[PDB]
Amino acid sequence: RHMQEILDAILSGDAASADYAALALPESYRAVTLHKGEERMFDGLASRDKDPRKSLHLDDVPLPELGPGEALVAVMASSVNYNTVWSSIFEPVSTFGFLERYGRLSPLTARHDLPYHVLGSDLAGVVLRTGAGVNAWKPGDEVVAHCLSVELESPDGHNDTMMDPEQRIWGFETNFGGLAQLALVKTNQLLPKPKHLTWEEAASPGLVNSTAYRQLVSRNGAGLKQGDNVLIWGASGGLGSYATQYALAGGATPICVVSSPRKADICRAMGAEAIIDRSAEGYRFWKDEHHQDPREWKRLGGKIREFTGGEDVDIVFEHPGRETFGASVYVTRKGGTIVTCASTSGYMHQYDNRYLWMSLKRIVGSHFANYREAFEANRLVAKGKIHPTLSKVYALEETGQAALDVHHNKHQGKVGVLCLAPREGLGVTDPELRSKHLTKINAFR
Amino acid sequence: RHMQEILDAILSGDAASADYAALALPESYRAVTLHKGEERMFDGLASRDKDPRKSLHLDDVPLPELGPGEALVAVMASSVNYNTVWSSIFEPVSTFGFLERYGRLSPLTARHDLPYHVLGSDLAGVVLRTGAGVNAWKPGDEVVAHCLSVELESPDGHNDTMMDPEQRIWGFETNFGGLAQLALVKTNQLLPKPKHLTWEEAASPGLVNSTAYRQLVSRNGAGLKQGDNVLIWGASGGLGSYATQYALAGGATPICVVSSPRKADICRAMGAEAIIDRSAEGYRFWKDEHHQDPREWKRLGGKIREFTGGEDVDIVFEHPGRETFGASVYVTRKGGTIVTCASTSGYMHQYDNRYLWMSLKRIVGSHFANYREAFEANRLVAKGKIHPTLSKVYALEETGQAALDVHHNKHQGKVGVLCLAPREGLGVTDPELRSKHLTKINAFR
Amino acid sequence: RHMQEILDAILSGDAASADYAALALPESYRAVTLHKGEERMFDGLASRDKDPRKSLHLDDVPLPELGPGEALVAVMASSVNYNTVWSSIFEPVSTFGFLERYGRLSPLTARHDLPYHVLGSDLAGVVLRTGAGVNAWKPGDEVVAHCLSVELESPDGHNDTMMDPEQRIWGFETNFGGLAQLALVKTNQLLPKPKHLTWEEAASPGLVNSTAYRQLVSRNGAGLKQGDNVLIWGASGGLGSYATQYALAGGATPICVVSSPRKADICRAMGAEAIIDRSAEGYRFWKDEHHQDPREWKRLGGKIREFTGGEDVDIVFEHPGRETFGASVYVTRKGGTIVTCASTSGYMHQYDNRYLWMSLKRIVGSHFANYREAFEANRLVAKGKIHPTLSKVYALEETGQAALDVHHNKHQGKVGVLCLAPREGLGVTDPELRSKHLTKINAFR
Amino acid sequence: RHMQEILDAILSGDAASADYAALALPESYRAVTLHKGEERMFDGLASRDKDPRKSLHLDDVPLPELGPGEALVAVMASSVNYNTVWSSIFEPVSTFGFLERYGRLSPLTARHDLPYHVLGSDLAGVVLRTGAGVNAWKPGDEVVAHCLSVELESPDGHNDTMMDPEQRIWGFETNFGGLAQLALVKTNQLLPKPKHLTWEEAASPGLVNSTAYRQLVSRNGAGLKQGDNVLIWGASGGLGSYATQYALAGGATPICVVSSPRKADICRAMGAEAIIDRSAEGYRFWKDEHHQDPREWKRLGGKIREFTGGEDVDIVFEHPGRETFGASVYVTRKGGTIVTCASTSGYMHQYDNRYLWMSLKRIVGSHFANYREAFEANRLVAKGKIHPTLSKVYALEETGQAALDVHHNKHQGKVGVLCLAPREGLGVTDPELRSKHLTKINAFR
Ligand SMILES: NC(=O)C1=CN([C@@H]2O[C@@H](COP(=O)(O)OP(=O)(O)OC[C@H]3O[C@@H](n4cnc5c(N)ncnc54)[C@H](OP(=O)(O)O)[C@@H]3O)[C@H](O)[C@@H]2O)C=CC1
Ligand SMILES: NC(=O)C1=CN([C@@H]2O[C@@H](COP(=O)(O)OP(=O)(O)OC[C@H]3O[C@@H](n4cnc5c(N)ncnc54)[C@H](OP(=O)(O)O)[C@@H]3O)[C@H](O)[C@@H]2O)C=CC1
Ligand SMILES: NC(=O)C1=CN([C@@H]2O[C@@H](COP(=O)(O)OP(=O)(O)OC[C@H]3O[C@@H](n4cnc5c(N)ncnc54)[C@H](OP(=O)(O)O)[C@@H]3O)[C@H](O)[C@@H]2O)C=CC1
Ligand SMILES: NC(=O)C1=CN([C@@H]2O[C@@H](COP(=O)(O)OP(=O)(O)OC[C@H]3O[C@@H](n4cnc5c(N)ncnc54)[C@H](OP(=O)(O)O)[C@@H]3O)[C@H](O)[C@@H]2O)C=CC1
Repeated sequence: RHMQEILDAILSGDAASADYAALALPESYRAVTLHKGEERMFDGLASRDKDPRKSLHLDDVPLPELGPGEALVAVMASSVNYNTVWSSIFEPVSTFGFLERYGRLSPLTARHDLPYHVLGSDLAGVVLRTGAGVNAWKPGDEVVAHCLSVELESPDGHNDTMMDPEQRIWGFETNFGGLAQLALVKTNQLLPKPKHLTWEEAASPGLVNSTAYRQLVSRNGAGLKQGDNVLIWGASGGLGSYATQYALAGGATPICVVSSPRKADICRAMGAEAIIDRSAEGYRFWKDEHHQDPREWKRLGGKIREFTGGEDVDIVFEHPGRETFGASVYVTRKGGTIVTCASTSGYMHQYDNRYLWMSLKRIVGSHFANYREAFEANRLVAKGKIHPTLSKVYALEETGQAALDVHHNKHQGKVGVLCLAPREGLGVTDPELRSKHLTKINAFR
Repeated sequence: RHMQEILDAILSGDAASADYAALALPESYRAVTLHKGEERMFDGLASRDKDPRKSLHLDDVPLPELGPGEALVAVMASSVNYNTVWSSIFEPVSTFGFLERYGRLSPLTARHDLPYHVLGSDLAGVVLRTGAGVNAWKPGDEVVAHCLSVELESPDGHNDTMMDPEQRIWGFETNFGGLAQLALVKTNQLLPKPKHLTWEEAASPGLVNSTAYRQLVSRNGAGLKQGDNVLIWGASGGLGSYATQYALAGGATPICVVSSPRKADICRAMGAEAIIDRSAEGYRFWKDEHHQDPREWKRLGGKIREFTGGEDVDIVFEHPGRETFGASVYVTRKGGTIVTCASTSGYMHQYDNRYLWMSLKRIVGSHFANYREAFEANRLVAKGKIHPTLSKVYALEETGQAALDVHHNKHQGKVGVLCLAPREGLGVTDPELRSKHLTKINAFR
Repeated sequence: RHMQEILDAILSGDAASADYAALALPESYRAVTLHKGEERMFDGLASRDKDPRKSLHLDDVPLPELGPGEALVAVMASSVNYNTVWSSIFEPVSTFGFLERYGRLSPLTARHDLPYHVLGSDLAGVVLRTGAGVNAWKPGDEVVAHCLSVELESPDGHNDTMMDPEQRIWGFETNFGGLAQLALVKTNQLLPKPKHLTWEEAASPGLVNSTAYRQLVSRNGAGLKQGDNVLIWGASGGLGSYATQYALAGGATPICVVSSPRKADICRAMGAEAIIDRSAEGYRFWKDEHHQDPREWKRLGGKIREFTGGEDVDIVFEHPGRETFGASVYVTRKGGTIVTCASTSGYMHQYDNRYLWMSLKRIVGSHFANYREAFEANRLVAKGKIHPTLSKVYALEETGQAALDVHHNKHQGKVGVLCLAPREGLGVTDPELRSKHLTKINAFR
Repeated sequence: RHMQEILDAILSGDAASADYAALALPESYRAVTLHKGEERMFDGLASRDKDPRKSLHLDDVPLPELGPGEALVAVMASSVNYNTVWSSIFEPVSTFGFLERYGRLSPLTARHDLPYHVLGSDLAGVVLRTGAGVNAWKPGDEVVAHCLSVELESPDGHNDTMMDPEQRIWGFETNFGGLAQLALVKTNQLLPKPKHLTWEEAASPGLVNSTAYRQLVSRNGAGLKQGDNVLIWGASGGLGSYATQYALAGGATPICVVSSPRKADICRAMGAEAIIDRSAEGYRFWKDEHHQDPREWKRLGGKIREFTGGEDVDIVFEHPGRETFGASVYVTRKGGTIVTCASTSGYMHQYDNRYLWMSLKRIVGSHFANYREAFEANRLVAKGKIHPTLSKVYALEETGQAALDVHHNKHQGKVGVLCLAPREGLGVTDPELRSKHLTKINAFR
């Protein structure tokens, strides 16, 4: 096959850029999709009964016609994140309503409104053909993908593309995701693949890594500096693990909170010492449904002061929202910043404002990451200061159980999946760098 | 009485520094105070029936001993602030708690832990005597005073004195307040008296104006900018009256929220066009005790777009708190700031975090201002760009009446208090500069 | 003649979008042109004997093809910026330098290097057709176009598009600039055309006014706040005419620097009072080619303190470069900001670093404005807050004389140029708003 | 002797705060002092020839009266700075000249108006007596000192105490410095002693460490973040050594410039990989006394890139000044920061402003450090993330010889001076944390 010929080119390790420019398009590429008719076959099932292995079809799909500022990507590996499972489960709504309302933009965007939806918001691969006006990416380049597609027509997002109102998540709100052998992205979603990682490790950190980078490291978020103390609220989790790594490498002290010594172990494995087991310590910040227990804030406060010897956290890395958020405002040191990018336990937060104004704290909402923030996060991955958190890797044919595993926190870390890659372990090109931190790269395994 | 010999020296106009330095110190002075035999007199009862007239006393108290870095000041006039209302009704907790808890600590701070507490967080007057090490001021100096008391012994407040862990509010978290004939003040709260205002006018702005300056104008606050749209709650009130002015003088367009049509015309007198009488529109942002009404939020946003031309506010000047805060978060422009220095209607804020993280908004805590911001605020008053909003003056014997006027929303500007000044109209040493801005000066009548 | 149809359809007052969409395009258009033939045929003599009239050509150049994300705009009027001065003057190097070898990249960047260069970096006109991918802008939309041009596939520009390494400047560092009949722009350069202004008025602020806004008003620049003092060099000129408006409207104090009592009195007209004439005081900041005299800085510092009653300027709006920059750093208040967007008198700046590091000042380089800043500056104009500063108006044929008058300082604010607009005075569709500020709108003529 | 009991108290351990309070103060203490009658012995002679061994007296001296907000310190160890070297030298001005009229200030200040000047601006010792009002420190606390004295009577330094006009460096512009066995300092000069260092090591970080901290790390300085690239000039020197450690502890990449292989290796022992021998590469940034050689700027930029792999530096840690500044401004990344602190080779800076405004770079001036920056800089030392750069220790008797060594660059790191301490190596109360950093602590061996 032609599909075969390209894989051999990637695997050769000697295919020049022009070699790639010479490989022919296959008319089809297998894909993990959803079919527009199977929407309601799932309405009325709980936290687990709606199931992803049923609505996930492995289709042979026609190749999209590319246009300006876009790249066809041969996908070695991708992943299954939260939006992937949710779409596979048609939560919250049906992603075909995204594809159709996003089809009202232009004829090129109409390409996305199709009977099927190719899922996938991550990507590690080789670019094959680039569209009109592309200059920055030659065929043959090893890439990962930032999953924020911005159109950038309104002026809003020209001092921060995260402000741009037409922001879409590639593979979730547009089509041609990465859970597939071929893919189409905007070249301003492409990032240089780190040479010391596997294909599967390379596309693992993804949105969750850049999201924590902007929230913790960038000046749009809390502007971590060396010496800061930072409370991190789900440290072994996706967001928290990378947020832990950034604290350590930025020169700061993570304080990691967890709900099992299994989770506590992964933070030690990453470099953390100061770890709180919120379940071991019996924290009940809400005495009921409507009222909080301010002594439960104070109890965590003093527990924090144990690992630090008196100081409070300059920064709280928030995301559980409703349950944690009262305490996280309380515990923050005077003039400190609470930064939020999610509200998993409930989006209606309640806090004691006295603690905000009298102590001059600030809550700063954060969301995803712009391309420059996504770049610098991927950069820190590429330089060896931040590490992928892969745990299980699947094969393309079994993306269902890939997404039922994530559907029930079956793993502690990320779930990658080989696409064109025949087996795991390929991709490296800087084995030295890889051997310097092998110890931590596969910590979540 | 040595006190009348002090007042007569002010009223002369030619008493120089050597004359105040020679004048004899009284042994007692008249002061409004709370007693620690009355500290729970109001307990178990509706916050509203809690009458300030039943808790405030006219007393004679002995002169305090002056420590290093302090000015003893003969107070011509002071003002009623909302923090005096709260002292007067022992909410949210009595002020004798932190009088004791900063009292017998260092011996010097032990001078404040008295059975009585004189209030008054503004003053305008003449320096009587200075403690050791004072160089910037001398007896006879004409002075107004802000209410920040910082020890500045900690490292923490040396990049912004507000972060001093021991920053107090003078006359509220400390004794020897300015609702009184003499006040005991750190020299680093002193600022020169605006020579065109009267005694009671000049004592009007210092607390509230400074706060609104840090909150709105400062880079430590919302860092407003010309052309911003700014939602200003309680826009005729204390903070509102200077906040509106800062939005106006800054080239911003305010949307002034008021509770009354007559008070909707002081804003137009002030220069504002965008006025929302919240009692007229009848917002019920809270459905019950525990549930807000997001459609009342949206109705508020609709009325703002009415004025701005479909634009959401860059900045919301918050201070109503609980009742208002949900709405405040909703209508704020994407990337906008919710800057809060208070919680009048309740400090247990609740809000939809989804509008904050996903729209990249910020809730910035504010609290008074550092000496630099107070200097800058008063400097603006002195230049005739910002103007006092004095509406009524009471006498030191009727201070408890005034506190009631503002406890209930009875009066909505700034209500003054004569201390040693026996009439109004005393104080102007710059008649011509006062002749230019008289109409705005007398705008709050 | 096709060009007539367009101008006729524009000149009417009911031309629908489908009117402009059906209209036929001319095979060519009149345009002001530097010739790469005359590259070094004026190389050797001083650039003043290089009168701009000799190098600028009026050529009937053909239409380039309308590329994606681009718009073909019929241009009623442009303006002269002195980035056209040393376009014509060919200094420090010819514009064809960073034009010619930018083709081997993408073929669509190659259209820009011809043997000719259409200059001009302002525009008021009407869009003809839109490139691929463009939804926001429709034929018949009346638009101004600021001159920021960014490809934005590099990630560096995604926190602010002006950190794009491919940020060029249309008409100065690209082809097909505003001094023509039609213009080829990126649609992300298009802004609402203020509807109360004429074609020529609406075209004048674009460049200088965005630069000034970003340089002085945005946090990316000086960050003006109310009460600042602001030394504005060239307050009369194209940059200064907006800076002065920003100082006054943001509530700060401008100290205006001019070289003619005529330009003083128009500054006084705009509302300023603290005015200095660098002809009259006779400032020699340089004793010779290589040395300065702090006696003269001090004397400049002296005069400034006359106006402000003892206060040094927080902000210096710099741009004359080497002759003033040394004086500008000395004069600025401690903790203050010298912000700089060019170097008219020469780019090798010389300053005494003691005044910088010991006084905590900062020098901030500014360049143009990202789209958001361009939209905020144009929004203020449109809102009637900032006014255009048109001086003279020329027809396109006499652009060389326009550039010569500015290149000699024989001018005041902005020199306009008619392109398609047969006569001055056309374009106004809000005479109500127009007739409210006409005295300040025509202040400069 | 009274002094031996104090020493004995300290060397014992044991001595509780009570016993330190009970111990008897000496009538006098031994000290190094300048004599008011000697300001002119080194008149007309080369600075190299001027000899502190003749100027520096070893006098027994009465201790001053203990003022408010002041602490009496038994200094175990001190250091010698360039500020100290110039004092011994009577350069630039006579340091007695400053005492005589800062004495003329308050009667408190007047205590420094002596015919002798105890020099010494770094401190390692034990608090003996507190003055009035002190709450943070008690008799027996182990302290180092920040050498900045601020009055703070002015509001200018209440947003950052470096803006306080009446600011002095203790032991240079105040008397009772730390080259003595007792020293008198304000309480807000005091920092806790890193428990793992010896007395002379804990006195070596001092002003150069905190200056580097504020210039690089603080948001008053460059605000470095992890992943940043930083050109550090003189990276083996005082500023540069600490600047290098700050780049490495915060997860950035220092690019160290040095002028010999023997210093290049010191940088490697500190942790630096990228190092540039200035004099090996032979950079002649100045063709002569007036013109620069920009292709030497370019060659510096080329070598930096070879280290970063293509990336220009986000931050240049400047301080050499005229010789280096053109290159510093040239090679910094688009949108990055030159942070300058001093100008050793010359304060008359010259640079091409084209690269400043067009690439949106900023020159930020920084001076010393406020107390919060000094606390945080000291604290990172205590964390064991920053280490002191001591290379040689003298006894108090040899302070004159020590002063010549630094005056003749006889050493690379800092020259400690034992004061009360008998031998080297005393003072470590945390041997385990010392063990884990030992080779880095002694890396200036
Ligand atoms: N990644 C991104 O870019 C963005 C993600 N989001 C949100 O991310 C998802 C949230 O999961 P994500 O962080 O990405 O990865 P995870 O699936 O690993 O998140 C699980 C973590 O959340 C913590 N947690 C959950 N509930 C609580 C609680 N009641 N109290 C304390 N901690 C709690 C848990 O910590 P513990 O071990 O202590 O139980 C757990 O480790 C949302 O679906 C949404 O997408 C939002 C914006 C951006
Ligand atoms: N943190 C700090 O440093 C400082 C904080 N403050 C705070 O400001 C106080 C506000 O009062 P102040 O500015 O002194 O002068 P006022 O009391 O006169 O103004 C408060 C205004 O807020 C409006 N308001 C009251 N209740 C509500 C409500 N439930 N919803 C919406 N708006 C309401 C009212 O105006 P209307 O009814 O007409 O709309 C009232 O005028 C806060 O309580 C707090 O004390 C003040 C100074 C400093
Ligand atoms: N970085 C960028 O992207 C942009 C920069 N610019 C700026 O344009 C120039 C400002 O001029 P512009 O607004 O375009 O129109 P002008 O060139 O006409 O205005 C320049 C003003 O600078 C005044 N000036 C003051 N001192 C000197 C001096 N020592 N030597 C020469 N002129 C002096 C001039 O006369 P007078 O004394 O009467 O005031 C003149 O009015 C700046 O140099 C800069 O290029 C403009 C747009 C964009
Ligand atoms: N009156 C004066 O002379 C002035 C002195 N200064 C000083 O600046 C600060 C320097 O601090 P500090 O680090 O402790 O001094 P150090 O003695 O510890 O070393 C400073 C480093 O500066 C480097 N350096 C010296 N000259 C040059 C040059 N021409 N180009 C590049 N690098 C150079 C050298 O590094 P290497 O040789 O290895 O490359 C030298 O080691 C001082 O605090 C002081 O204020 C500042 C302004 C004026």
